[PDB]
Amino acid sequence: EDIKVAVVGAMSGPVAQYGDQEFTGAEQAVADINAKGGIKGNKLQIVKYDDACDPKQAVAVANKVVNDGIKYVIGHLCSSSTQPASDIYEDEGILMITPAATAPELTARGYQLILRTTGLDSDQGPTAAKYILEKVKPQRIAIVHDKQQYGEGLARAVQDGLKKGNANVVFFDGITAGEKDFSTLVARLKKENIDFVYYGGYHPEMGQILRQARAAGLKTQFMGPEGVANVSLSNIAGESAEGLLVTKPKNYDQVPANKPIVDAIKAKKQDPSGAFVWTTYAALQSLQAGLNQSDDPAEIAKYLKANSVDTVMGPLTWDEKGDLKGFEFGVFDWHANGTATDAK
Ligand SMILES: CC[C@H](C)[C@H](N)C(=O)O
Repeated sequence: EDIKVAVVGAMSGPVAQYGDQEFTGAEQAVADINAKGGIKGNKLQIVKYDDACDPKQAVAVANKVVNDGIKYVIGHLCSSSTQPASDIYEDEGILMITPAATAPELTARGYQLILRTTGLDSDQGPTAAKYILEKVKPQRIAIVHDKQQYGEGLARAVQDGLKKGNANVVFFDGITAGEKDFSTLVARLKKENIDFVYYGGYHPEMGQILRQARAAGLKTQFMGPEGVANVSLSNIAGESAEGLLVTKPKNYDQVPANKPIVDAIKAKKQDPSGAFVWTTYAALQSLQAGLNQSDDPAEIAKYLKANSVDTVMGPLTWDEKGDLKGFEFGVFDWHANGTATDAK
């Protein structure tokens, strides 16, 4: 009979866009897998859970998944939501594969049932720093973040890499997620003649910062991580998004072999351009490879760590703590278009 797989992410709230990408990828992977026969004739079925990328709700969802008897979780997306949920999953023998959480701490605590189909900010942060030091070469930098594990973690990593390269960081400070009035920020950037800003956070905040900065006549060059590289950023900022530098996973939707998946998704009037469509599809493929060997969570995790799995992201390989080996974030130019081109 049917095999239940929880797909957990932000299906509502300020960053619902992340959940949209996730579900789109999950839905297509499950349809593709079941069309080919499922797991030895057994069909896979997705059970959608909304954690709104809110830590307290992610904890409620984790407990509900356990109580619903589901043993495999594709998900949770935000780092600060994924980590407390992983504590429950590890304690309850539930396999958890996140297609989007990037904070290093998630996998630095000895957990055996946690894996990822995305990279680490201990790689994403230095990639940004290096690019700024080698290609951008700005004169007066400011680093802003939203005080959350993800954003503040990247902000600190970039600050450390810039300090190490003798860059002039004029200020480092956080703002509150949810904030829409960035007038004092814009004024400080203007007053202190800041030509470059790295923002560690998500698209709702980045979008407003960009609009207001441009409305105030600022020519400052901004840069942000993959949490900012999506169509919702472009919809919020409009023309203020052109010029934005971002670090993000490769454009898997442009890999020729993936075209059928792209066409199938477009065919449903869904967006196949978001990175989490692909990291999530890949997570389902990883779960598929393991379910073909065993239905036990620890055996699946052990199997995946000992064997590569071919996916829409290419062949994935994991280390003993559950991280992808050799994953790389690229640096791109984002456009009001909602598209990304490799930065020079
Ligand atoms: C959707 C994931 C977000 C963008 C970020 N990578 C995090 O770990 O919170």
